[PDB]
Amino acid sequence: MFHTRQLLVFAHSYALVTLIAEHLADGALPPQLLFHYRNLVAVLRLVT
Amino acid sequence: AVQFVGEHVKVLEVRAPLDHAQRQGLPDFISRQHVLYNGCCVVTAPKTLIEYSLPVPFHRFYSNPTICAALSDDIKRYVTEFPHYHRHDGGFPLPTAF
Amino acid sequence: ISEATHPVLATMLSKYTRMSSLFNDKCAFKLDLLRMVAVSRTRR
Amino acid sequence: DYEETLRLFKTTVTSPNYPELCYLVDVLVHGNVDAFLLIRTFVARCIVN
Repeated sequence: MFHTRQLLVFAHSYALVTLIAEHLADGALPPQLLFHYRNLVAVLRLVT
Repeated sequence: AVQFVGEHVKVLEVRAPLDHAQRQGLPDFISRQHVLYNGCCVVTAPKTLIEYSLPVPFHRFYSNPTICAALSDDIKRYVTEFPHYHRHDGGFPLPTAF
Repeated sequence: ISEATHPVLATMLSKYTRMSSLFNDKCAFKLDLLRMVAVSRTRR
Repeated sequence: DYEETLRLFKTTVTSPNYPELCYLVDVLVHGNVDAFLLIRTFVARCIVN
């Protein structure tokens, strides 16, 4: 969904944003989407 | 290129006096710096080198807990226990020997 | 990995069985084997 | 022509996809000069790649 579109799956429920940012730290992914999800939860921990 | 490898990771303490023009204020004070002899400035968490990784957040410029937690589980439970150290500006604790 | 399959291993194992001390750090001796293999195969 | 230089420097130090070889070869050369002369042809392809 990053190839054919510029959208973001699981960008609509908090409980999977945290699981994407936490349980995908092993790898198996380009680091850019992990950077995006880490920045979104950093915006959350900034607005708190 | 294995013939010119380094020995091991070594953190040091540069105990330093000052010049005679500036030690007029408390001349019996000595400053002690802290350096790394082996290693380099690291920015990205190595996903493949996690087992050999000994993270050393020894300096305030290089103690970012956002990536230093993913290198040792003690630091990871340290940062998910304590919420006030997410901000990388300061307040994340330094090792008390340094 | 045997002595009959490599000339450099059979060459340096006389050196390794010559010295009797410090056998507990096997990785140090294996790293020295790696670095003598690396210096043995240079091009200049 | 220095703004492109700092632009590339910032985008490569803030990059999430930095190659993780660089720490091992940095501690492998250990700041020695004659160790780099053998990596004089190893770096010349990896930089362009």
